[PDB]
Amino acid sequence: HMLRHSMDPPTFTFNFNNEPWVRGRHETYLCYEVERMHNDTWVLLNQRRGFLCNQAPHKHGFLEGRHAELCFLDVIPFWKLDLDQDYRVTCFTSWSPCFSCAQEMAKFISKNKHVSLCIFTARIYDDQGRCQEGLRTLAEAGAKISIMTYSEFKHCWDTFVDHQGCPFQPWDGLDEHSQDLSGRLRAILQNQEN
Ligand SMILES: [Zn+2]
Repeated sequence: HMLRHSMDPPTFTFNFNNEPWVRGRHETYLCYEVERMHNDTWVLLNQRRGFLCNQAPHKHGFLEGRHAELCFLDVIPFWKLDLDQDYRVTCFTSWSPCFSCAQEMAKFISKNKHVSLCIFTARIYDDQGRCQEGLRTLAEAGAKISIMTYSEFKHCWDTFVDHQGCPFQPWDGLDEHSQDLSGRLRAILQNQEN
């Protein structure tokens, strides 16, 4: 006789949500929420939080490491609406996009703003810089990125978690973290000179 579906009892006991960052060393992991628009208006499917890890073989025609970004980019053509309609996508991944994955996406976007991505990410850590190309490209080209800070954090739960008032709490680190993502997102776009 199971208790509640509110994920927490097993993940809590098993370990300590040590769940490292995306693309750890076993398999991807991320949440994504999208909605389909019907004509000049919006529609909300019957789904809260959902996603899928690892991809399957398409037999003679496999795709590359599609990240959350391309993930929805791939769902929209899944419902196969019409044109007069629209798509308001929302991605939830403590991790932001990538130099390339961002491009792929940005295109689909820049090429057709008809899409609206609202990415809510927590923090990213890389040692590139010049590759940021896509980053500022899919971000400006039409993807709305947001740095999920303390407030947006407890909120991130309040978004998909079966408790608009989950018991999660902020740690005296969000500072360094936020700074990193923010200072960056800012930078990459604000092309912070030398
Ligand atoms: Zn990627």
